[PDB]
Amino acid sequence: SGIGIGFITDNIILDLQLSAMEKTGNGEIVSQPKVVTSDKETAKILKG
Amino acid sequence: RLDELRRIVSQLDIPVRQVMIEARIVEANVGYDKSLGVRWGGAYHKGNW
Repeated sequence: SGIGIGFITDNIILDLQLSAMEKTGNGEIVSQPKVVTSDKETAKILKG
Repeated sequence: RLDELRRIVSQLDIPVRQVMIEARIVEANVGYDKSLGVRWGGAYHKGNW
């Protein structure tokens, strides 16, 4: 990904590189399940 | 007693009640995925990202 190459070869081969990586990842997941339940009773939505 | 029981019997002689239940499942999935690989390679001057 990130390589900065300085090369001499003709006079001498002298290689000087600054190799840097910056990675950015953002993941956002927003899920909303709605369940209709009796009162004081259990009801269950399961999505899997 | 016979008559009273008969009246209640009349109430009891009722057809079992059927109901047609129609519950429908609707699923919609929309998906977009994009990936970009940006690539600069030259070996003459040894520059390649």
